[PDB]
Amino acid sequence: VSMRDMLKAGVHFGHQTRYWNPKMKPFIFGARNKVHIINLEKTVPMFNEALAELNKIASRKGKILFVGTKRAASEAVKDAALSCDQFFVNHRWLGGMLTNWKTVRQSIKRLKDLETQSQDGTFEKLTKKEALMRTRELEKLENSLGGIKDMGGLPDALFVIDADHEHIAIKEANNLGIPVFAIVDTNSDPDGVDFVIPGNDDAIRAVTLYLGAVAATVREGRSQ
RNA sequence: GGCUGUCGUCAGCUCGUGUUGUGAAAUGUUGGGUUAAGUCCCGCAACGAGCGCAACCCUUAUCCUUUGUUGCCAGCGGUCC
Ligand SMILES: [Mg+2]
Ligand SMILES: [Mg+2]
Ligand SMILES: [Mg+2]
Repeated sequence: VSMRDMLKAGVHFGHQTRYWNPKMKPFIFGARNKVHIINLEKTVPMFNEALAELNKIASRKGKILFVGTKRAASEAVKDAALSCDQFFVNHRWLGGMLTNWKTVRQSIKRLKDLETQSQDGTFEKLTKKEALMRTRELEKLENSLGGIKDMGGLPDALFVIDADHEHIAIKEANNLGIPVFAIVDTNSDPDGVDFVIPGNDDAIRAVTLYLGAVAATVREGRSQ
């Protein structure tokens, strides 16, 4: 990827000076109208090694999971993962789903059972007293954990948009030695993650081109 | 030992894994509505489960089907009535 399209998306535009984390001193260019301007000359090579490691680990059948719960980016990341032969999560991250996988897999199994019940021609013999509420439980639970139903294991890498808002997940990432690739703007902590690509994390355009670059990266990785 | 009263038919009482704290412990069980109810919905470092609440049990109030004795007498005939 080149600087032109990411500049078009608005990567330089960031947050004001009242909410800047001093942990990212070299990740800044200057101040322009009471809002920080994120440096772009030092963000493309790091993104290059990030993509290189991503496709290197994807070429080895390395499953990765996509995290994003912003209301302006849930559908975009969901579609990117769907077209990116990987897994995704949209709603609130169930705390400890990694460190307590042996309990979440039971919910996965009961989701499969209820899915079979739904597509089994069975939800009509009920006396209209539980079918509707069971259906409601179905869409709630598929919105919750229906994106990793067939995942059946642990990831090798992990990719997050707007790392700060999903800090919880990153913690469980560091509890198990899973490398993390994430993008942090001017109000995040760059110590808990070893793959930093500074940029905006609020515009739909930003997440779209980031997901497109990730998708192309896994395309070229899988052809090895 | 067994059996019984009481708080009180009050709505509460706990467990597994995870996370937080040096620790006794906490969360889950907090918050906004709502109900007789820890009843339900939304949110949420919690995800699930159990005993409790409710339901399944008995009786009373309406209708239908099966049968008419020692129970019944609308329609007929007779009658010491
Ligand atoms: Mg401890
Ligand atoms: Mg002690
Ligand atoms: Mg407690």
